[PDB]
Amino acid sequence: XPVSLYEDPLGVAGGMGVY
Amino acid sequence: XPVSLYEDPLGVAGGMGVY
Amino acid sequence: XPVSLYEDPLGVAGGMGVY
Amino acid sequence: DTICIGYHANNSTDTVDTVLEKNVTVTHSVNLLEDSHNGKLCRLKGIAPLQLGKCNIAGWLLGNPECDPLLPVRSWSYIVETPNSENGICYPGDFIDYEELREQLSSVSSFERFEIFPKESSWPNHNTNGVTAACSHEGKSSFYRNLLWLTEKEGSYPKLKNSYVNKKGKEVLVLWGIHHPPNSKEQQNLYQNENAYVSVVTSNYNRRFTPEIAERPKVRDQAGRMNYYWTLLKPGDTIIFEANGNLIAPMYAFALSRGFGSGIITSNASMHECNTKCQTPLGAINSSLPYQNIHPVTIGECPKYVRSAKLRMVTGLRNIP
Amino acid sequence: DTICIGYHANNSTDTVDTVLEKNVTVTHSVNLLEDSHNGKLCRLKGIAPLQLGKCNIAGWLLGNPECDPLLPVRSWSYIVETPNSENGICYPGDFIDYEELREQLSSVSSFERFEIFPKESSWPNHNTNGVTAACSHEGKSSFYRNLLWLTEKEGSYPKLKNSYVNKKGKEVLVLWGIHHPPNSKEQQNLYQNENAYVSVVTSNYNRRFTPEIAERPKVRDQAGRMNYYWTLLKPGDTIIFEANGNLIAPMYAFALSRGFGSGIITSNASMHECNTKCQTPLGAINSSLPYQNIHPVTIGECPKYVRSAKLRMVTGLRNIP
Amino acid sequence: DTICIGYHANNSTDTVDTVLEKNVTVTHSVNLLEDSHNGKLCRLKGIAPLQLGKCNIAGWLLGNPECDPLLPVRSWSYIVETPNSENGICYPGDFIDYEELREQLSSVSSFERFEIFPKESSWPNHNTNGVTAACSHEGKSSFYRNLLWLTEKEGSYPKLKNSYVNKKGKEVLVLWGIHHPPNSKEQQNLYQNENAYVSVVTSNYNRRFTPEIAERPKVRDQAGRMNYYWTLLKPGDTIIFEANGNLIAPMYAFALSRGFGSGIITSNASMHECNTKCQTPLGAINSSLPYQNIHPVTIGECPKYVRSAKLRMVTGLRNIP
Amino acid sequence: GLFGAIAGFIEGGWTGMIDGWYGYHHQNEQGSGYAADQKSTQNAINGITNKVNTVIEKMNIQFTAVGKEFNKLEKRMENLNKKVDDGFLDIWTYNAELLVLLENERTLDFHDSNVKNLYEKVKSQLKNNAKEIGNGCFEFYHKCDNECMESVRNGTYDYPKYSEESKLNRE
Amino acid sequence: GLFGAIAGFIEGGWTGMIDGWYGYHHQNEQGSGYAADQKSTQNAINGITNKVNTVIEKMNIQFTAVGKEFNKLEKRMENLNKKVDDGFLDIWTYNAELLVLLENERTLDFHDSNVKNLYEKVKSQLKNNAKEIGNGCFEFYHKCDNECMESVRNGTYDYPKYSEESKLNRE
Amino acid sequence: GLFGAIAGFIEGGWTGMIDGWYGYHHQNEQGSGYAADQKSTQNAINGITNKVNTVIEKMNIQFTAVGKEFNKLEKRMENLNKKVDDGFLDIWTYNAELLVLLENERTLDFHDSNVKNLYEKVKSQLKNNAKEIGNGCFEFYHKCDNECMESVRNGTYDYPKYSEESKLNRE
Ligand SMILES: *[C@@H]1O[C@H](CO[C@@H]2O[C@@H](C)[C@@H](O)[C@@H](O)[C@@H]2O)[C@@H](O[C@@H]2O[C@H](CO)[C@@H](O)[C@H](O)[C@H]2NC(C)=O)[C@H](O)[C@H]1NC(C)=O
Ligand SMILES: *[C@@H]1O[C@H](CO[C@@H]2O[C@@H](C)[C@@H](O)[C@@H](O)[C@@H]2O)[C@@H](O[C@@H]2O[C@H](CO)[C@@H](O)[C@H](O)[C@H]2NC(C)=O)[C@H](O)[C@H]1NC(C)=O
Ligand SMILES: *[C@@H]1O[C@H](CO[C@@H]2O[C@@H](C)[C@@H](O)[C@@H](O)[C@@H]2O)[C@@H](O[C@@H]2O[C@H](CO)[C@@H](O)[C@H](O)[C@H]2NC(C)=O)[C@H](O)[C@H]1NC(C)=O
Ligand SMILES: *[C@@H]1O[C@H](CO)[C@@H](O)[C@H](O)[C@H]1NC(C)=O
Ligand SMILES: *[C@@H]1O[C@H](CO)[C@@H](O)[C@H](O)[C@H]1NC(C)=O
Ligand SMILES: *[C@@H]1O[C@H](CO)[C@@H](O)[C@H](O)[C@H]1NC(C)=O
Ligand SMILES: *[C@@H]1O[C@H](CO)[C@@H](O)[C@H](O)[C@H]1NC(C)=O
Ligand SMILES: *[C@@H]1O[C@H](CO)[C@@H](O)[C@H](O)[C@H]1NC(C)=O
Ligand SMILES: *[C@@H]1O[C@H](CO)[C@@H](O)[C@H](O)[C@H]1NC(C)=O
Ligand SMILES: *[C@@H]1O[C@H](CO)[C@@H](O)[C@H](O)[C@H]1NC(C)=O
Ligand SMILES: [Ca+2]
Ligand SMILES: [Ca+2]
Ligand SMILES: [Ca+2]
Repeated sequence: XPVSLYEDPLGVAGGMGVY
Repeated sequence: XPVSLYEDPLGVAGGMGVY
Repeated sequence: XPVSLYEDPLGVAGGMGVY
Repeated sequence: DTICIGYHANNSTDTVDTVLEKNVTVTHSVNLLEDSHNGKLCRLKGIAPLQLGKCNIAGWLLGNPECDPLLPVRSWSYIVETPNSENGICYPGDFIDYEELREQLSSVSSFERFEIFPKESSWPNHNTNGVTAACSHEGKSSFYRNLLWLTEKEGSYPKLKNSYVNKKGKEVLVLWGIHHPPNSKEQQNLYQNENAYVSVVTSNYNRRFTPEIAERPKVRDQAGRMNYYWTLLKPGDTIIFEANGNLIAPMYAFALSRGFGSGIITSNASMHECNTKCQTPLGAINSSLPYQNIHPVTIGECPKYVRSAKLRMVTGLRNIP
Repeated sequence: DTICIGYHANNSTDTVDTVLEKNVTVTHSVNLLEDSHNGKLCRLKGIAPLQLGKCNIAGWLLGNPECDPLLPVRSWSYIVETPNSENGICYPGDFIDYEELREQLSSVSSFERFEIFPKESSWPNHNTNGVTAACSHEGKSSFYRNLLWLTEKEGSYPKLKNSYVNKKGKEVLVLWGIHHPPNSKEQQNLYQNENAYVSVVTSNYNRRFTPEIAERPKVRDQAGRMNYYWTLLKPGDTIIFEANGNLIAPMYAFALSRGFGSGIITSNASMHECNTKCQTPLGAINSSLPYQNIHPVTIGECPKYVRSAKLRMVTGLRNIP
Repeated sequence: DTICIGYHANNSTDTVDTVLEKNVTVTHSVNLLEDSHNGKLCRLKGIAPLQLGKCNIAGWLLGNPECDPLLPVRSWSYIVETPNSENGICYPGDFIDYEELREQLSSVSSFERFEIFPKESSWPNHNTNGVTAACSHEGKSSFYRNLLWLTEKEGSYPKLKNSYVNKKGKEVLVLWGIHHPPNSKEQQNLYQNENAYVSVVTSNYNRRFTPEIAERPKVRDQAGRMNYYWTLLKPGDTIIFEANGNLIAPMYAFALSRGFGSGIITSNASMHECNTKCQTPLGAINSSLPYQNIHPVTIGECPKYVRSAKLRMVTGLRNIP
Repeated sequence: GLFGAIAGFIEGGWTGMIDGWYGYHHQNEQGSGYAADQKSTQNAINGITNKVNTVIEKMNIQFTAVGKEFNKLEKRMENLNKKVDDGFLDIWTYNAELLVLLENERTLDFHDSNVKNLYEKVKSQLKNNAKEIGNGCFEFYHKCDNECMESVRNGTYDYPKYSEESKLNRE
Repeated sequence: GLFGAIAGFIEGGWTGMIDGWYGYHHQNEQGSGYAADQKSTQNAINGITNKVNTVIEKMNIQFTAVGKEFNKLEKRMENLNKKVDDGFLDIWTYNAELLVLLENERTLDFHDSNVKNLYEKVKSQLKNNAKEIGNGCFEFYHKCDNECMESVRNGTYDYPKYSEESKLNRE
Repeated sequence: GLFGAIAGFIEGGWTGMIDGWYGYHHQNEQGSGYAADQKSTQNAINGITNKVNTVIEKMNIQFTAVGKEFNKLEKRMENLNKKVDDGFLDIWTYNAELLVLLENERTLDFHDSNVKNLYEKVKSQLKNNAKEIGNGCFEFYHKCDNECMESVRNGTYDYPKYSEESKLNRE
């Protein structure tokens, strides 16, 4: 949801580590 | 001769494996 | 100084091995 | 007890190409090619374009009677012609250096249309009501809105010499015409003088015109011809028209304001109340991608056009679920 | 008991370059650069080219008497000039917009040469047998096969006005000329009118010509000059010639059919009964390779020209016997 | 006892970029982008450039009186105009095909200025003393050094016809002018023929000029105009001037010798006693690097211009002290 | 791939590891499960982000570019204009496509390398306290609890503290 | 090479292995000879075929391109046409030569890595049932007949069936 | 890097090794110190020299190229000349910058590979006469003095000469 494991400003890892 | 070991449609492996 | 350890015609190793 | 080293796999069906292999299915990828437009003509940074509609550049600047709605326009971000922009020169002839004039207008951001030679006071010894059926308006014969067909008055066409001093602080685009009748009887009837001449001079322009009388094939039911000329009057400079016949005089001229980034495009799309930074003849683009395959013709700040159908960069791993 | 892992080696002497190393001998490689041609001019997909031989485009279209073999030609795939293509304009003068006419012919696949103004019937009040020694044929004075030198008849040159309506359903290339004598005695002897003019008009063409009499340096022993003009008549349009002197009238014109992929090249090679998809001025190319270093001028479907002397891609291993 | 494998580290602060990482500090690197020039105009392989100074190409070739120090120059390596090269056409008018003449001069390495029509012996029946205040020299009215203003002598301007045969074995650049007075009275007072004409012919050049009398806005206190023309006379060919008024005759001409690698630049830099293989408008480059970011305009053998601010190749290791 | 890990001696991917590009699977008697290597994944994300940003920034904005008009006697100039437009379009299409292809190859090799190096560092830590079982897995010669697994993941595996126990069980 | 196998720890190539880019040499009591790895050679051939075909397909067909003519007062336009032609020729010559160079380097490294990965696969199969004798060769601590060799080749080597014999021979 | 040596399992470089890109550190009872590998450094210098000279020679030389002039009625031709110049400049700027970036990445990986291969060759020579203590260092199970160290560097390490001594000390 609102929290991401990674800093990915360009969307390079899609929904990986996204919560 | 008439038989080849490999599918090589561009001639990339030359006469290798060709009998 | 006047002697170099390496043949370096373009200077790609800088002052390394230079005496 | 065990420990293993591994890599990610997911449900992605994205495929990329490499040099050794095609259609490698990968976990993550990014599209670098923009292929979506909105299908609309839009404002460019808040400024609406000038839509010529049925008219082209020539009908606009000459004042073709079919283009009266375009007379009060003053500023624009780009110019749009359509596949039906055919109302240009209505009296047949040649527009001299027309393509160069379009290229000049491609860097004009605004102008002031103003009366350079008022109809009622500039030609007291000539008739000013000349019209034609080639440039009809609402059924009746008419004429260009920015020009004036000077004719004989009371059987005489005196030598005329009229001047204008550019006090606008801007370049002034001045357009005029030269009429070539089909026979010498029409020449004498319209201008009385058979060895007529026109002379147009500025500080850096200098041309003389001679009527060429001959019968031409009928175009829009006219055997005569009319050639259209233009020049740029520099600020503070003077233009002088001298004639004893065949002059299609200027009535309105344009004080031009130059800008950057404008242009003329041909488009079948329709104007919406949208804003954009990138306009193509097919529609506006809203994208941060480096490439697009929508159209080579671009206005504003656009991605680079390429012929590619797919530019997909792999960012994740080979996907092996 | 042993097992070893190894790699192939052979008798190959092929060498490639890398960025880190030059002249790496490798087991297998493939050439990407075509350097072989057949040295012949060939048909392009079965259609033979037009060989102008000793003539150039001008001599061919005007009908230079040295180019009579070229008159019945009707279709071609490309046009070949040679370094010896010198027979063009025989009577000295200027071929106006000649390079544009060549660019026009570069997209013409076929045409019909036809009589636009028959000699024995279009000019009853003028003489049509004017010839000159500048356009010799078999030792005798002659003239262009497609044009007609109109001169005074029985001491008078009446005003002529002749027209032609294009019913060919195709563009028609019409060529004419304007004669400028060296002195006014020749002007009067030939055309019996000292203030002569020529007027050529269509629906979208409109020009007038005036003779410029003066003595020029002798070119091919002619102090007079002759300027050559051309226009494209649109389907259904009419061309009108009006004159009272100095007109080199059209006799034959060309109904043109447009095509793609053609062009004009200069070549020293000779025609053979070969068929190709790629023709260069040095010879034909039959190759599926992506690059060639044979010639930058190409007709058909050819590899990309590059200046490289060698483009060899390694496919196998470094060869270490 | 231990042995270790390791790699070099040093005090370098050189940084390079890669595709995966920016500002990588590395032990060794090499710059490929030349950004240093000497700020001077130098000679090109020993041969000094032609410095026009206050004059432009037109003032130089016509012989503007402000450009007298340029009269004896004979050879050069390139041509330098400055932002103040304003002295060109002093009597107002149009230099016809001026840009083409500049392009022609861009491939001239030397010439010989020679008297094609000596003043005291080529025009016995005309006055040759015409000067103007528009072309002032040291306060007094003057005229071009390479042209001659022919005017009536003792109330008559007889028809003149003069010729020159090119015996130089080289192309000869011939320049002339045509004067267009502001009113009929000046035309009569100067040339005493109201229907004047000029004819200039060679074997491949053919032009006729007629005066256009009209009042123009004052340029340099002149209401008349003067158009300037030029041609290249081929070796062995003849040029003929014929006139009965308004001819600004040639007096000096230029026998041109062609060369490779020259050009015309605009630059603010000063000339030094300095030799280079590469000259830009900002200064000379002495470099074996493949790229430069100094100026796109180059003369000689120069590195390739790019917009880059930095092109640094890593040659050593990532530096980790 | 070049480094033989992805689609190599590690034959498949893990759909159960949803929080990272690379990581571990643990199996002790406290249970089993996946552990994403978040720092290696983050450094890979940084590198790939720089790569994509590099492609985007080298392709600077395309400002106004429109067609031009030519009259009927300007066919040569018109054809020169379209030769220019078409040549530039050819070159830019070629550049874009081959840049994408080459960088895709390099990216796949980059991930392959990261997996191989992770495996190698785990092996270097474990030494003879564990056996290689193929398919990228190790089998401990001793008991390794969840904190011991995290020790392996963070690079702080204590080889001496299990050396004796594991050379007992290794026999 | 980058992977240190070709011209590296495997010093030379085998002219006696005429049937494949990569393969094996065996020496047991049943005799000696070469066995080309046909699957790996075919995979490499597919990859290199894709590479060459990519280079060819990215260079689209060059349609009719002929010179133009200009009169004596069109020297600027003539020189502009010349500048355009020469700039495009420069760019395409550069692109062709550089693409070939970089792809040649990549291809050599590709073959190097293939050989290295083959060697590592055999090593992972053999484990301690054989010794590394250098130059890419292994020496079995046991008897390995031709079917044992072939099982090494197709990746089905039976470690437990020779473990006992070889640890007694290894002593 | 791709090969995991530089900034990898060898965490830093050696400021004390000033005579070579790659080399060794020795520590026996005769003393301590660094020894640059001069032949591998020279090979690397040859390769990188070829690379730099390849860039330089592919760029050729830029001969005379000046602006042109156009009159007030030649605005279309003027803008076409500008379009040609700007397009060529765009393409060459892009080519230069991208080539430099790509080759920089390849150069760093080339060096990483060289360090990794040096390490692996020393390991291949030592075998079980020494232990891997991480950080790219080996620890001998025997006495190895300065000429034994040079024997390791020059590729002439005699394994049987210290076999038994080191198996005794390995226990
Ligand atoms: C496909 O999987 C996604 C989960 O995200 C994927 O897996 C990640 C590890 C990473 O690889 C991403 O790039 C992938 O897109 C499913 O979408 C998620 O579903 C959960 C349900 O628990 C939901 O909470 C999330 O919001 C969803 N995430 C997104 C981005 O929408 C999706 O349902 C799967 N699709 C199919 C067809 O199976
Ligand atoms: C930085 O160090 C250099 C020494 O050379 C460095 O190390 C080499 C191994 C190689 O990596 C080079 O590229 C490096 O630049 C110093 O330059 C030398 O300084 C000493 C001082 O004792 C002097 O005697 C030498 O003559 C210098 N070298 C030369 C070729 O003249 C330099 O001083 C150092 N800089 C700083 C700020 O400390
Ligand atoms: C060079 O060797 C070839 C054998 O083929 C070579 O080896 C292959 C493995 C592969 O690497 C090819 O690309 C190489 O060209 C000789 O040619 C063959 O010889 C065999 C002998 O048994 C014969 O049966 C074949 O018909 C031959 N085929 C061809 C295409 O030549 C060739 O004679 C050798 N040349 C010299 C000069 O020694
Ligand atoms: C492979 O990709 C191409 C285009 O890149 C596509 O035409 C084709 O259908 C794909 N093949 C498969 C099996 O998806
Ligand atoms: C582009 O899309 C974003 C996201 O919806 C929006 O905020 C922005 O206004 C859009 N730009 C234009 C020019 O419409
Ligand atoms: C090395 O290659 C170059 C061109 O690649 C060639 O000119 C030269 O002769 C070769 N030298 C040797 C020794 O093969
Ligand atoms: C990183 O590099 C960019 C250009 O490559 C430069 O502008 C910037 O200052 C650098 N930043 C640091 C922290 O070195
Ligand atoms: C392992 O690394 C993590 C990362 O911060 C740290 O919290 C922990 O203390 C380290 N040690 C162990 C034994 O987990
Ligand atoms: C080895 O591989 C071949 C090829 O599939 C197969 O026929 C054979 O059964 C496998 N096993 C052995 C022991 O050879
Ligand atoms: C090691 O190699 C070098 C290389 O020249 C040689 O001089 C030396 O004799 C070799 N042996 C030893 C023990 O150093
Ligand atoms: Ca027009
Ligand atoms: Ca001509
Ligand atoms: Ca001019």
